Amino acid sequence: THKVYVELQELVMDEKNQELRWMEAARWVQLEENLGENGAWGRPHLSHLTFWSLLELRRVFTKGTVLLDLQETSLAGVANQLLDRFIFEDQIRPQDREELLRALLLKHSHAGELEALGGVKPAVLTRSHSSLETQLFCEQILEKIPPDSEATLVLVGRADFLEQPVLGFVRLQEAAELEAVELPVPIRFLFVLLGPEAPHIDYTQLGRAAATLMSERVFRIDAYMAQSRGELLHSLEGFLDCSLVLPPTDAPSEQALLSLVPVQRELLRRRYQ
Amino acid sequence: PGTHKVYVELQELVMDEKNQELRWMEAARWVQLEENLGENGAWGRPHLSHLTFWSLLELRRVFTKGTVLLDLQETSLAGVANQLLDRFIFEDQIRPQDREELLRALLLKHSHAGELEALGGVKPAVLTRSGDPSQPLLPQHSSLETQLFCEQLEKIPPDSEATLVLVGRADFLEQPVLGFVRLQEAAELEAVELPVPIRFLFVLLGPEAPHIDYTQLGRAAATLMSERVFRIDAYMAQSRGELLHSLEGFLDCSLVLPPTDAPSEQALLSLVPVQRELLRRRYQS
Repeated sequence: THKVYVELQELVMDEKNQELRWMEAARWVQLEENLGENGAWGRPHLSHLTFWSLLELRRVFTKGTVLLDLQETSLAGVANQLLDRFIFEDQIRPQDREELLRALLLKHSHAGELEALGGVKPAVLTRSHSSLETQLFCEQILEKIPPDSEATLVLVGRADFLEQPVLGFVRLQEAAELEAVELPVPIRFLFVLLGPEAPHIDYTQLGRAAATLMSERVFRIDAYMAQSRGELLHSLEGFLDCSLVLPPTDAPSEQALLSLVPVQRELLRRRYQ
Repeated sequence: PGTHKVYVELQELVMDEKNQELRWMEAARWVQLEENLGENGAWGRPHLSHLTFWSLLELRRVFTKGTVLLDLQETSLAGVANQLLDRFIFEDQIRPQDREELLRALLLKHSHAGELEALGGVKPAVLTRSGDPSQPLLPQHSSLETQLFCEQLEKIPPDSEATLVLVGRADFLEQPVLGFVRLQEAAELEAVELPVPIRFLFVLLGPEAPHIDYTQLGRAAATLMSERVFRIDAYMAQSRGELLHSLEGFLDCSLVLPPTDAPSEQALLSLVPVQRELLRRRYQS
């Protein structure tokens, strides 16, 4: 059994060079901390999920490409095997493989490099508004991470060429320090969510949902012991069974969340049963 | 119209224990806040309506292909049932052979909490190809709200109009169906003991399916009706597309709280701005 550090990256371009790359969006250690503009992490908070993010997460996980016990120690090899499996399960077309590989092997720069760039803007991959969490918590690590920790990387991007959104779940045979993508702790799991623009599909929220799912203890244990996609799907159904949806109400916010405590406690009890 | 507050009643198609006879028993009621009915027949403490993910998922699925009777000119539940079944048949939702049993079931006795002591109790039931009740085959899940709020009406404004949500299970039905009815004139129906006129009527019928809890589906429909914005949109809806857009906006501002290992209850207060901002995006429509 291991703890987890989930890092969520997104496809952006810098302003200075106009070069496509991967930017950290949020990280999960014990609570979600989002990276706002000017390169400062926001106040830690629980991960809250939109309904559409979980709906689309289940939709892409049901048909998702899963590579359990994959023997690769580099991001290039993981991406190569993942794209081959994407072609094999008819997720992506063989013409898309080269451009998806070029996207997945870009520079994964970090928070400190944001000031070196001087600005970062979202992006859509091509052949050839601000986030709610950023608006609420970002308008204003190594010590926290346990030593026996295995990292999870969630890669999220939008590609115009892709005809449908695709999920790729990769579990390495052994944890690896990917020289392409540096993290405090070695990487074991890998989420890849790529897709065309689509209604009710916010890819940042999709990556948030995947990272929150990986942060959950029951699903993390199940994904460690999973030997097929069906076990992961069963764990996801259990995760959604114990999820609590809060509809829009006019009640006071603190009273609304305090009154949900008995029900959410019962749901946690059901989750750990 | 509306926009102040309404009374929503949810009733389930169940069978009593005295005669094993199918009927309708009220399961919950909404006056800005939900109360559930216990087995003993006493209503639980009012609480903010929390929804399950599957209930909203399946509510959207049945609403997208739902059958809508807007500005319907009937004042009785029999006429509403006849027109809804005719439109179900016209839209290829139910087969014409299902009409007799469905009309009988929809027009059965709508009992309330006062009658619950005279009967031997209420247990889950599924409508069969005939009128006979059948015990559910899938594993029945005891109600969460009954467990956490029941193990222990002057708020209605005079000008308000009620809403009735009917949920039932019939094994002969091919797929779950939704019937949304907005009456031309709000009328008192025999299904509600309270002297509040009924303007809206939700009918949710279907077979026993996994991840499909019909009590939770009715709770989701009643929570949707209890919301001010959707209620205004439903009053001003001239087509099913407007209702679908309102439900989509409702799900846009719905917040899902996933299970977590350690509930601190202090960092749960970090979801105050989330709820406030989602409500802000809701009321801008």
